[PDB]
Amino acid sequence: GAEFTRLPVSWTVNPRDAANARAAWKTLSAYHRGKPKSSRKLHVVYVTFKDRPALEGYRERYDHILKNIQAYYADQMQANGFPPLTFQLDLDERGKLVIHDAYVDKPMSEMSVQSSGPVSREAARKVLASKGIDIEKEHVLVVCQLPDGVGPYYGGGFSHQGTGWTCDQEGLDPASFLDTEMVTRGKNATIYIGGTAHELGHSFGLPHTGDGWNYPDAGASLMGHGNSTYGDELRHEGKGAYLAPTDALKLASVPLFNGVETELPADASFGRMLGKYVPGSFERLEAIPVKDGLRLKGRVHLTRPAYGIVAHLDPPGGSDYDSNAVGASLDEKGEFDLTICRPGYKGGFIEMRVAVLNCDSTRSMITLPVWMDA
Amino acid sequence: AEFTRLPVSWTVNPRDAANARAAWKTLSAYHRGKPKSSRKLHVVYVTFKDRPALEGYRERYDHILKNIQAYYADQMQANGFPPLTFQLDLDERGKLVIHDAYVDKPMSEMSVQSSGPVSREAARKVLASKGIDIEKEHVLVVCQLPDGVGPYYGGGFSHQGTGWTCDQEGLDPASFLDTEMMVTRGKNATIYIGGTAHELGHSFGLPHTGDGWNYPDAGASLMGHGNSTYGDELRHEGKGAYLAPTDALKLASVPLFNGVETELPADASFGRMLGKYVPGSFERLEAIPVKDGLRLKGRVHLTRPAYGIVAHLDPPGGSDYDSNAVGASLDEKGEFDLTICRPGYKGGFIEMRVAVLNCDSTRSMITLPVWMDA
Amino acid sequence: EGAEFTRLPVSWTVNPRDAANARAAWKTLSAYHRGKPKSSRKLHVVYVTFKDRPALEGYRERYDHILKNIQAYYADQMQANGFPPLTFQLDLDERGKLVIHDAYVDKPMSEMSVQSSGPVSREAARKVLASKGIDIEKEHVLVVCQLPDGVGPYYGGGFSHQGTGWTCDQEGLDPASFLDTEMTRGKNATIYIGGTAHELGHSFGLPHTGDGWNYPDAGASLMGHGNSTYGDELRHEGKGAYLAPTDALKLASVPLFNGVETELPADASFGRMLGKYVPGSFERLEAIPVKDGLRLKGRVHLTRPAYGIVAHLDPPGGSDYDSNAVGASLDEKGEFDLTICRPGYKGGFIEMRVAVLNCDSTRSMITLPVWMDA
Amino acid sequence: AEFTRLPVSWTVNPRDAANARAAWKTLSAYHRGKPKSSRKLHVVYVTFKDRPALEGYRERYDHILKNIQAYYADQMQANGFPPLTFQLDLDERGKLVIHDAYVDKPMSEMSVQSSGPVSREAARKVLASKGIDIEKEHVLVVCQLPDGVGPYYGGGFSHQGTGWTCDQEGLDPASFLDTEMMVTRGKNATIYIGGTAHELGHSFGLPHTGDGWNYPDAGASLMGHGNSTYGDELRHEGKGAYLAPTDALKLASVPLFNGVETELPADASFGRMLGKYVPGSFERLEAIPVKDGLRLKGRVHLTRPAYGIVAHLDPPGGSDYDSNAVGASLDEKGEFDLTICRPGYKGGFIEMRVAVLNCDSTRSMITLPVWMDA
Ligand SMILES: [Ca+2]
Ligand SMILES: [Ca+2]
Ligand SMILES: [Ca+2]
Ligand SMILES: [Ca+2]
Ligand code: NA
Ligand code: NA
Ligand code: NA
Ligand code: NA
Ligand code: NA
Ligand code: NA
Ligand code: NA
Ligand code: NA
Ligand code: NA
Ligand code: NA
Ligand code: NA
Ligand code: NA
Ligand SMILES: [Zn+2]
Ligand SMILES: [Zn+2]
Ligand SMILES: [Zn+2]
Ligand SMILES: [Zn+2]
Repeated sequence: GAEFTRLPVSWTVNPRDAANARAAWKTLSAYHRGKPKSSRKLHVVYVTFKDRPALEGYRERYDHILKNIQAYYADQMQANGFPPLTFQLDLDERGKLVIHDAYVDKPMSEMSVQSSGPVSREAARKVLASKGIDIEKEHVLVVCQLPDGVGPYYGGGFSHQGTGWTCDQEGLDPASFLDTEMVTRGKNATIYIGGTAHELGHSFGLPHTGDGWNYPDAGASLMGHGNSTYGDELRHEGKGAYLAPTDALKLASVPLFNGVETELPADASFGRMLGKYVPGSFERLEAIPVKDGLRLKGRVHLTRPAYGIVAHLDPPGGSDYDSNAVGASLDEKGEFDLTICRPGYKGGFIEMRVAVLNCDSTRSMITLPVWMDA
Repeated sequence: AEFTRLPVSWTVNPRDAANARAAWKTLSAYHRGKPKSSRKLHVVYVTFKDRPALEGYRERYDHILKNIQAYYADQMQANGFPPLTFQLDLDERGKLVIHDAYVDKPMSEMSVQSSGPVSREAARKVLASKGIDIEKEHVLVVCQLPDGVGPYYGGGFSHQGTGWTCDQEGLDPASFLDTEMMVTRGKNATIYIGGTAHELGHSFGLPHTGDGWNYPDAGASLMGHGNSTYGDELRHEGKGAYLAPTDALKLASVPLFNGVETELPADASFGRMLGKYVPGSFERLEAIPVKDGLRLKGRVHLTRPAYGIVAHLDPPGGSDYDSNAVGASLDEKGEFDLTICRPGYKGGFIEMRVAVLNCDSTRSMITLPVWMDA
Repeated sequence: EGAEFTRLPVSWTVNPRDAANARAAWKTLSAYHRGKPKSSRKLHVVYVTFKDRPALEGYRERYDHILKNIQAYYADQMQANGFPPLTFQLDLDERGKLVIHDAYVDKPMSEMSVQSSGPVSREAARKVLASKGIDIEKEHVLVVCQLPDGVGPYYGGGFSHQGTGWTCDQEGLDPASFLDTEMTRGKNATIYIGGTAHELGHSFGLPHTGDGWNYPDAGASLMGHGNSTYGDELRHEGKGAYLAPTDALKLASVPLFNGVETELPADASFGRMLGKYVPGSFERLEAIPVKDGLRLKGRVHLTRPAYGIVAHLDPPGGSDYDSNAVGASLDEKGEFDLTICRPGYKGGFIEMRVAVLNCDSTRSMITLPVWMDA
Repeated sequence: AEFTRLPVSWTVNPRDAANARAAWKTLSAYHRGKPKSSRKLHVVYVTFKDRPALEGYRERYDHILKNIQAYYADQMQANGFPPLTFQLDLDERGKLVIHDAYVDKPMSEMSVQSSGPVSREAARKVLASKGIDIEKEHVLVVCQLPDGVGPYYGGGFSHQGTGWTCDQEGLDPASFLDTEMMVTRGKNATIYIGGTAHELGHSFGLPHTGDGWNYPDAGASLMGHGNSTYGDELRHEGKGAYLAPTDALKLASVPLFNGVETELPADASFGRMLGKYVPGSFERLEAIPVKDGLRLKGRVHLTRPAYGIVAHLDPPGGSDYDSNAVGASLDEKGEFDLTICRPGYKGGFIEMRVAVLNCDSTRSMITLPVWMDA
């Protein structure tokens, strides 16, 4: 992996999470029996503008960037107990990343942070459509040749479609992760390449999941603030970013990751959190208090095959960045049993989200208002 | 007997009477030292340009209002509370005071959509002339309008509400005994006076509560379809309308009923169901399945003094008319334990609403999606 | 022709402005369809029997008549509106007769309810259709149930690219009965076959559109209360059911109707009304009062190709059954100009919905609160 | 001068002053015959187990509260209104009355999530000791807590509100002049006292209103980011903070400011923006595009007396901090005419909020999606 500065795995999964991943993968693998295989890829578009020509080495640099994130997701999913699942890239005969070029005949003065997303997305749609790729049904990364004050840094999508936006900078490459010269030059690469890994997670349907007591020496959760520590373990003794078991549970049912072209149900709907959702119900639901935590057990009514369940604790304020999450697998009857803790929590009230993970890639969510103390 | 006082045609289950006594003890402790209320249910009679008042309306609605007043008093007592009910504004002869309001529009200039707002505005002006603010009181607005033009509606909460009805020739609770045909004349009075008693319940903040397995021989729940059986026990062979124990629990914290002028909290807000609501939370919540039922137990976190909790089971479709409810009291720590059943239910999915009753007249509600079978 | 399935006549004449709108909308849609794949979609039919509920006699021939009657109706009504005779295609065998998939549910009627018959029959339809390679989650389907009233489902729900309609069979139900004045009854056949045509409109994404001043002698709008007058002509002074021009405009972008397999955008989302929606905006928007009406003109900002616009006037109460609608086409710049009236309206307040019709089958909707008088 | 009174460092545009004069004439007629208000903004100082009161807090917060009081008065007057501001509870010496409350919890048992509710509960009990109901008054809760634990928040509406802030050693408006470092001491005092003035605006029901093209040399709008420039004149660092004309219009109907005890209507409800709202409707509404702007004119249907109207332009993202607003008065028929601009805007889509200001202190709001260019 050294050619694209492959990141190491700087954490060890808890045995309960590894057992959850193996059971979820067994349930998903049975569901995948007999279904068509997926040929989906994460496509990359580079968008230039009238006074904004392409930056040097962008084809080689983004071959390194995408392959670094690709290997990262692969290595992190494996560290969680899944196979090394990750998105595939469109590669040329030499194994280098295919990059679609798009140009927008507008000067930067006619652009804004509000319009750079839609304008670059339309440009990406046109060039991708010319090669038979529908941006409305695929996962795409849109790279903009724009500066921070105008260009977009955003990610949004779900299991069957998503778009991520980023901006290129001169010499941006994962090889800079080791450079401690000059705010440092590794931290700069950490911010933007880690941000892209984070925004791509959103395009796969992942919300925010912050750090939790069960992983104090694992680095920062990628979907929390791990976008600021991605690859920082290669300099100055840092802890890096790890993919939370709950996020690995969610990605396991994404066709782009599991290589199986499952079909979405007609009632799959957007919700307040990222992803697509369907109605669910409980035959049994129990929230039992413990010291600085909660034991959540019950029985999901299986209207459809489902493989797992994810509980989030979310203090009021600060969006979902300060949340922590715990995963669990569902047996053949839909029963689950997990404990989620917040040691030393003094906020009293806290929001609990409960998300059932369906094999058809949708989710079912309920929200419960909980009081927690010692 | 002068206003044809209705009998009490049902017996409360012992557990519900014990809940009412425990709830009344909690409310009485909360009421210690608070100012007493002088609130009344005010009555306005609205005429229109070509629509003069019907004969005997002052005597007839003196009978109607005292009949509904005595019913609520008798039903609250049958539930285990004191005979709580709304007070009336009476003149020196002990007769109901009725404010006359006039709308300078012919009946042809009216509609079912505008009759409500227009008559309410006319009621505001006449009530303001006597120093009574319609925006902070409970009022019954009687319109001299025929069916299909006039309003029959009720809406409000614990500290304000308005009920709308239309007068008809000879409408009097004495007609409950009349078996002559006009639908007989007793059934007609049952429909209209029962509708007023039902819609007045809405003005107090009550949603719909249909009939339940725990009361098969009590008549029809007033807030279900008991508006069509109110007072029908006085003829033929009918079971009348009874005030559901869960509705009695909610009304006990209404100042108009308990005679105590408590203050509403600043965050009291309207919701999907009638009434005003504030946030709540649970320290423990358990929904345990039983045959054709569910046991709901847990511990409410008491951010404020609270006296009871009401669970509703509501099959999809048909609004909340087909719901059934079970009440329970809260101890000093917020603990509750109830069981709610739906015998023979084959619908599978059923909605469960859980409403904590706060002493400050607000409620805290959650909704859970539940699967139920045998 | 069409006498074999008792083809209905066209008992109304479109207003010239609406036919001109339809032609402009079809020109815009036709340009958008250039180069897009052709559609092979069909309206599939499933017949579900139960343990003590065997199939009724002649159901294969009767529903060949029923489905072909509704098919010819939509074709004739779309043509009467100024479009080509657009309609759904059916799956026919070598003899040209309707294909009906047989499904059996091994459950007695005592194991059914009005809440579960819908979902249970859908699951049975899913299993049998999958056996023939038909995914119920990506097609329009009619599920015919061998269940009686009060237990069986009568429902329609869906959008442009998927939908399901539910109905129940009754002995001898056939469109030939439209002429029968005995008692079977003609009104009986009108109600059930008209309900199916109406509910199929829901499955295509249509909400309710009641009758309007601009069509007083056209019969009852199918999506209003026309389900109760469908085919009531050919029986004495009946005026039938007509397809509102606004409903014809909406169906013209449905692949099942226009035969073009357009792709839905990723952000297509469900809303408060039936159909799928995307964000939109206006460059200019003017609501000018007229006597008992409103002039609505402006300029839609074209984020995507759009062909038409539909305005709804909806008095409060009574759901959207009492609404009236007016259509208008969009020029190449997004300009529109329409007038919508409600003569003699006395409600004062009225809700106005404005829905831009996109060529990709989605819509964009805003709601405005309007006061209207003479 | 004793409390370092701020100057007026901006001049209102003539059209806005005429709007204020017209709005105040309309409000004054509505106030005729209504009872006078004796409301005051009460101040509570909350200490904790290991957090004793800081030195001189009574004199320092007498200076802080009178400074904000004089600020609102001078700014309301500079806007064209009378010098409206909140009244304070003063002792015999004319010094601010500060209620002392104690929380029996060490700082280690506190958090940013609980500091608000816990200190609010402590303030409720002590204010109740003097007959002041926190649920029906405006209160400022000053906490003896450090940053990261203590609360800085404001929330409320016209008839009730609560502001939260934290005390710091030596915090006094006299520090506005100090240019020594701590990052200077005037900037520190500006942030904390400006935050309090800003959060108190939220407690009065004001959302965010950022800066606009019509006031480029007036400083920063208080309800935008003016909390960070409050008092910047007194040390020649910048132009300070000014009260936007749209905010002055909203505050003019607040009893705490106008001294008239008007009654809130029963249907006053919270919404997505701060304040309480009632339904409204338009007889005419026109949004006419101009170069880099929009002309908004029409006729509000007056269901109740209304005095003004406020338009917000809000680009997507960044919350409402980057919005700009324009005010306009309503004549006796509800007619209004304003123009709101965003020069050089390149984002295309922009959100427009339209808020009718009712004399009973509530508002009526609609939201329109607008496309804007040159
Ligand atoms: Ca949070
Ligand atoms: Ca129901
Ligand atoms: Ca309606
Ligand atoms: Ca914004
Ligand atoms: Na390691
Ligand atoms: Na640059
Ligand atoms: Na570093
Ligand atoms: Na970034
Ligand atoms: Na009459
Ligand atoms: Na009877
Ligand atoms: Na059991
Ligand atoms: Na019949
Ligand atoms: Na007939
Ligand atoms: Na959706
Ligand atoms: Na919508
Ligand atoms: Na601050
Ligand atoms: Zn993020
Ligand atoms: Zn009702
Ligand atoms: Zn319908
Ligand atoms: Zn703020």
